[PDB]
Amino acid sequence: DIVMTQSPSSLAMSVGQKVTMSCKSSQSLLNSSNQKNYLAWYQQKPGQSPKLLVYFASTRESGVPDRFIGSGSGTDFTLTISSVQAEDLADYFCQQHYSTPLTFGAGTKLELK
Amino acid sequence: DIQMTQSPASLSASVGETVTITCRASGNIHNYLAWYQQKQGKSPQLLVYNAKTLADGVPSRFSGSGSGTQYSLKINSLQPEDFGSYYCQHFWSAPYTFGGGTNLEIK
Amino acid sequence: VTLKESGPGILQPSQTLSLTCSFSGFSLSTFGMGVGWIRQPSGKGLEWLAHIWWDDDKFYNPALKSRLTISKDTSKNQVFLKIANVDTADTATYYCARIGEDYFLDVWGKGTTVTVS
Amino acid sequence: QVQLKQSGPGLVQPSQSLSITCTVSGFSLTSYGVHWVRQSPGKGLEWLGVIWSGGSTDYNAAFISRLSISKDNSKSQVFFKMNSLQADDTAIYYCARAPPYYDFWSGYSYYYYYMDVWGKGTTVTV
Amino acid sequence: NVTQEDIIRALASPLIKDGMVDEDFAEKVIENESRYPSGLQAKGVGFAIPHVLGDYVRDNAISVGILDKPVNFSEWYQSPDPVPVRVVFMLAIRTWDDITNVMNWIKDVVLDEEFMKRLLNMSDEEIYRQIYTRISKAPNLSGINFSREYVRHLN
Ligand SMILES: *[C@@H]1O[C@H](CO)[C@@H](O)[C@H](O)[C@H]1NC(C)=O
Repeated sequence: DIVMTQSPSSLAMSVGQKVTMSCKSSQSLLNSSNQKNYLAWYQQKPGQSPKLLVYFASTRESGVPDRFIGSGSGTDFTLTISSVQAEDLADYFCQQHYSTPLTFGAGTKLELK
Repeated sequence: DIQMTQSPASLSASVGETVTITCRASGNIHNYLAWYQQKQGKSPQLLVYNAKTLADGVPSRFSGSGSGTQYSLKINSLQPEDFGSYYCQHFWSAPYTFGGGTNLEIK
Repeated sequence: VTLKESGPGILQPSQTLSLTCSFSGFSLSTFGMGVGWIRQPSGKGLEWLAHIWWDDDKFYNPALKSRLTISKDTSKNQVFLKIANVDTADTATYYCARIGEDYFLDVWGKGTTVTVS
Repeated sequence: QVQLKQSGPGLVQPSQSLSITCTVSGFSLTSYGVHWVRQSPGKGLEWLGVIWSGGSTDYNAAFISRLSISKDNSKSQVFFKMNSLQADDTAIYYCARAPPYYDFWSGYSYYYYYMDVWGKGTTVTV
Repeated sequence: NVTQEDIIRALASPLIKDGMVDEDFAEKVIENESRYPSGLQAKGVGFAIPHVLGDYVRDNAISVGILDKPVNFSEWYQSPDPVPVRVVFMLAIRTWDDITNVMNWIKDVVLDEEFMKRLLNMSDEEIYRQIYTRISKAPNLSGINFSREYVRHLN
């Protein structure tokens, strides 16, 4: 299999500032240019949305405007859209693309307090 | 169309002179023109393989150049037995239309 | 290597013309070489009539108004250059020539003489 | 207007097999893909083997050490159904759509292996 | 003055003439061109694969158009950027297995620039000979039609 790991276990959030998270794996880069990854947004109840990010670009659907795209190298990462209101959802789960097993990683979640 | 033309229609030179013959296409050749020489009363003998390449061991005196729609055959110095009729053909559209041809005379 | 030709001498305008090629060591079992025919009216330049590639296909000079129909055999590499109607302008030497690889007319024959009366 | 609806049994003990049917409406089964993923509260999410639903083409088995026997992934023109004989774990239930086109520079397969629109899911217990 | 319009039809013409496709093949190809990034330029010399993967096909064929003056097509991966294409490979393929087999052959055609180079300065006969030879030597793609009428150095 291919190792997948996240750096944070959870992050505190408040309305203001930006929320930073990162994702590592054995390798997501392609030789014929490009890079394949995707970070998923999960509402606590339906958990239905990897659709907000395709590769390293805003998704085909409306998604969320001004979504930030992070590093294009071996280690991927993302920031929330500066200060966000959202709610305490598992806004990101990092998944492998370009791999037959398509292993999934753990989520991060936001925490208000 | 693909009509080929050639000039001068008739030219003459003494032995030892340099001779240039111009062959032109209405279309685009992409370096597929080849020249050959006809002796009076005999079939032509292949002279070059392409505008830039020697064919079948003929004398190095025969060479040529060109691009696009403008090609020419050049002889650095005429020797005995090189006089006669010169023709050019292109490997582009299947109807490999001939140029008008030139008669290089002894004078 | 060696190419010879055969055909009629004096024809009437209403007759069909038939001209053939004869080769020795030339083989038509490979894509590399085709065969074609060149016409030369006396005192004029050369005119391309038609050719057949190793892949059995057929190309004609459109200036001949589709009067030329050509079949090609494998026995004796016969190419017939059949012309349905021979006019009084068609007074020329007819040559058979190899196309060769690329566009190298390496093998030419001696040519036949076609006239009218 | 375009939905994936899932239905199947819960409270399934090891003596009974698990069979879940995902009815697809608005995402034709001759164009779009359908993927399945397991989501337990205690391990993270995991990929299940899928058949591309744009035509029953080239079943890609996943996790051979985790592969069940006689996993058919049957595809009809109306619905897709998954089955597993053991039913020895929980939360095997998400159905999702995959992009209907080719991954031209892929290094192993020409499908994208990407999930787009997820269904509602089911509740699976032992 | 070269654009995308009538390139698809220009390359479809020998297929409808031969009868390898059903009626207006070119329009169905254009519909896929409208919805998808068929370009896949991926190189300084733009490459394209306009195609249809449905029915409306009587048998499988490859039709290769050559364009001396580029016409941009939408790029893959990130569709908003158009990229100019010089060589267009139209594919009429059924049963799916042949679309993968054809793309793998095409990948073995675009890669190794020595073949990709000089493609714009070869006659219809030389292009036919080279493509025919590379198809016949492939381990697969047997049965797919290719002929002189399917090669257009211009248009
Ligand atoms: C093709 O792309 C180039 C580079 O962006 C651009 O300058 C050109 O206008 C494009 N072609 C057309 C027809 O717009």
